[PDB]
Amino acid sequence: LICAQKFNGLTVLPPLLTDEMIAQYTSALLAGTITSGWTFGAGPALQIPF
Amino acid sequence: CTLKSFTVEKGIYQTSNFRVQPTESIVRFPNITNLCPFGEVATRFAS
Amino acid sequence: GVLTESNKKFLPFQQRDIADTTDAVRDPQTLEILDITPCSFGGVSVIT
Ligand SMILES: *[C@@H]1O[C@H](CO)[C@@H](O)[C@H](O)[C@H]1NC(C)=O
Repeated sequence: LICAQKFNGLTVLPPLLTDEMIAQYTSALLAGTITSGWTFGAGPALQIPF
Repeated sequence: CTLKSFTVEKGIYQTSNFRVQPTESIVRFPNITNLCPFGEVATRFAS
Repeated sequence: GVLTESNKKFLPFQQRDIADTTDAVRDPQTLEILDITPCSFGGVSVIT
C-alpha cells in the first residue's frame, strides 16, 4: 500500500500516540520497575536498591 | 445538522469532505478532416 | 484531475494501476507523456 488507496477515498488516520511518547512510557515503566519495585503501581513510590 | 440536535456536547466530529472543483476542460483529438458518407444518402446492395 | 510531468520509458503505445486507474496518456498531437493525479481532497473535522 503506497498511494493508490490514498487516492480512492481510503485514508489512514495517524495513531493518537507517537512512537517517541510510547518509548517514554516504556522508559518510565522500566525506571519504576528498577528503582522502586512494585510500589509505584499502588500510589506513591518508594526507593529501594536492586 | 449532522447530529440532528441543538446542543453539541463536545469533542471532534467528521461532517463531510472537501474536494477541489474542476476549473476548465481539455479536449484533445487527432487532427483529421476526412469524410466517410458511404450510405448512398444505384447499387441495389446484394443478398 | 491534474496533469503533471512524469519521465518513464513508454515504448508501448497509449496507457495501469492496481485498481487499473490510468496513470499516463499518450497525447494524440504533440506525442508526449503526461501523468494523471486526482484532485486534492480530504475529510473535514469540526472541532468545537
Ligand atoms: C496534425 O498535428 C501534428 C502535430 O505536430 C502535425 O505535425 C501535423 O502536421 C498535423 N496534421 C495536419 C495539419 O494535417
